[PDB]
Amino acid sequence: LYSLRPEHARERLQDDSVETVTSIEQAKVEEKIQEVFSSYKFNHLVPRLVLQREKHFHYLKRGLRQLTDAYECLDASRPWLCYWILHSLELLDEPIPQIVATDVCQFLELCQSPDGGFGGGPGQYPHLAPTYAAVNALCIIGTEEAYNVINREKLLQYLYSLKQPDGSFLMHVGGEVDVRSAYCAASVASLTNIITPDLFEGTAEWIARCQNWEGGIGGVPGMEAHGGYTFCGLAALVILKKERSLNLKSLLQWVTSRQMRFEGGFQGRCNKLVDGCYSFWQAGLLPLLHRALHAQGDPALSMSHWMFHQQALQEYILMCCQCPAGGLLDKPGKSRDFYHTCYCLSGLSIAQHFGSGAMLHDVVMGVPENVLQPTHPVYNIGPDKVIQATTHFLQKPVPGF
Amino acid sequence: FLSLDSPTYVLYRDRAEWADIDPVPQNDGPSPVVQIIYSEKFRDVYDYFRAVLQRDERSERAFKLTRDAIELNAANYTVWHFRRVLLRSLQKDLQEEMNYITAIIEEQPKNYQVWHHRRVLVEWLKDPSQELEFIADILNQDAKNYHAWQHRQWVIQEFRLWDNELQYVDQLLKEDVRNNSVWNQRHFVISNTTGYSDRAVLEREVQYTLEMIKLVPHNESAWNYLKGILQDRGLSRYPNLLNQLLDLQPSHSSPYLIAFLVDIYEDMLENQCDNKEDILNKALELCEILAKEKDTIRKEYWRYIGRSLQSK
Ligand SMILES: Cn1cncc1[C@H](OCc1nc(Cl)c(C#N)cc1-c1cccc(Cl)c1)c1ccc(C#N)cc1
Ligand SMILES: CC(C)CCCC(C)CCCC(C)C[C@@H](O)P(=O)(O)O
Ligand SMILES: [Zn+2]
Repeated sequence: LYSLRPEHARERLQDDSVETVTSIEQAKVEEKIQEVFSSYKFNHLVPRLVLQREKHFHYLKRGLRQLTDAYECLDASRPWLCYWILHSLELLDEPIPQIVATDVCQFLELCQSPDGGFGGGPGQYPHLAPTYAAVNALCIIGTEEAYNVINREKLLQYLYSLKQPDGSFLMHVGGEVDVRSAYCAASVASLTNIITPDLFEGTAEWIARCQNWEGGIGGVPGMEAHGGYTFCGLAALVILKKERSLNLKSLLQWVTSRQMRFEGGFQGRCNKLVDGCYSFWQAGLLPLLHRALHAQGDPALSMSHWMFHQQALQEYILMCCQCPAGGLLDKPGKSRDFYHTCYCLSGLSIAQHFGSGAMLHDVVMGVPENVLQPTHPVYNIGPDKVIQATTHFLQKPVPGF
Repeated sequence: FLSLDSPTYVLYRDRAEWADIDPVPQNDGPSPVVQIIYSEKFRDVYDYFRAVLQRDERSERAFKLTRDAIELNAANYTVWHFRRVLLRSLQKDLQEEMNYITAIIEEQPKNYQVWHHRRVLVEWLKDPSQELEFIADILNQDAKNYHAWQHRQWVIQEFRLWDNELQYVDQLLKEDVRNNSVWNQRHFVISNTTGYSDRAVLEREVQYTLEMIKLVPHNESAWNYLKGILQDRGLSRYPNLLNQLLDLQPSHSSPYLIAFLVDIYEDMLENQCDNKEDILNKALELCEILAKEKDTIRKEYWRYIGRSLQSK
């Protein structure tokens, strides 16, 4: 176990004898993580990395049908809640009955708006985040009924009610603008086969405009590089096929740099702590840069592993991101929720499945039962659900009005 | 009116003023998915807001209703909007609203709506007189609040409040040089005001940085930043630097330094130099001391580098 290896210990933090809030907080975590690492060699037990599939399943199974008033703060993100669980169950390779699916379908419906978008709950003004999650969740189903629901026409009408003239997109009528909208709109419009020759004009150009002095990408120009935004930017550029818009080599070095040398997991921004969800947002950037670089014809590109430490990330998620009661989480000590669960698993998967055409190298760590279903790097949904998705809606027309 | 967290506070369904109104329940459906078990208070304030929203009652009892429905979920956009609509139609005092947002943001400075609301009011009142300082209040509770630095950028760009920013980033940097937000705000000011093309300033930042880079040799911030500027033009345009760094190998070393050196050998090779075999030798060397022992976590990266130079 790379993480339990003795040399690893020398991977701790060197605060160069100068103490600050940054180093300090990092010290707290580096030591916290240690404890769980040596937990084994402490109780005198053989390290065995398993994924409590069963405990995550019950935590979710029901969560997908009812939650406590602790999830009230997400009363406006229920569609999000669906995607997170749904994808999770999907990732754990679980079944979504013909019952429940229909129940979901019917829910997203009322969530949808007669204006074309998807609110964050029944009868709520449309928003691009819930719309993104809604679509995604409806594509994880596949069933005709699912694919339907989505009023493609009004969808474009909506996406249009948000396009801006400098390229960027509005989060929602009256809301704000940050890369997230670009990808959100790009993920749905593409999956629904509703993209027009103009729909996304100037976007690739504005998205790239977000790539800052530190290889990464910020929410808005001039904004610090962030993992959630960089993914949204790069992923959006992929959907648009303008990868070549950013300094791919500079972003790579930035992202690769986001993996913690000791913890093993990824950090969202340089000099911040580790966080399970970034195991997808950050780590998930590598499968994309890979396709782009290769797309460019790079021959010094691997053919078995992603340009990031799969082993170590996989350990971290397993060792310190699993709730013993079920659900994954930020880092040890924190509490469980479905967002982190969904992205912790998502990161796990990404970290154990490789491809490059005929290439396909898997690196499941610990128990072989910890191997999960594959996830698409762009849409973050089964590579098949996305195949079904497109090919289907594809058989329909592009709402040229 | 009645504070939502006051011991006295009473459910709407028990309030007189709200006797003519019939609160409309949520419509989850026959088979509810991800249904939330709302508490009484929460489910009260919203089933009612539903009504007000429903009959677009641009009332005052409603404007108050949104302060609550917002406290129960300040991340509910549909509601922040109706409020905006009520502030206008109701012709409400935007300074009062300034005070409200100011406070409520102190309670949750990691929320998207609370901040977007702030911007709007400032765009309405076309007055940032109190921005750069309330934002410092927040950045004093959390120097890395993504929203706070975002609002701060806007405030500065829109009303051109540059000037004293470096005198701000310079403050916080001394406050904790490991802060990457301030290092970003630093590149922000300069690049947008005096720019970096100006040899002096650059020459200046370069030093300043280097000191940090040699004051806390393990701060990846000063490192990513130093390469941050010299990087555009070519890390290979500046001969000196290299040795000036090599001159730290023993003294102040870290994967950052060595990686910098590898970064340089990568430009010192792009613009067809002399000693290919010495760069394309001492450079592949490093990717190895890095990928094999020094910076092994990104082993597949480093090995990739040395594998790239080979072809190209
Ligand atoms: C804490 N943290 C660490 N890393 C990121 C965050 C933080 O968690 C908020 C958040 N918390 C939770 Cl607990 C849940 C759930 N369940 C969902 C969301 C949640 C809300 C809205 C959207 C999404 Cl995707 C998730 C966050 C904030 C903004 C965005 C964005 N855009 C994403 C994450
Ligand atoms: C909506 C999406 C498709 C993706 C969202 C991705 C993100 C995790 C975005 C992160 C938002 C911000 C600014 C979070 C900050 O509070 P922090 O850097 O502390 O995580
Ligand atoms: Zn997280």
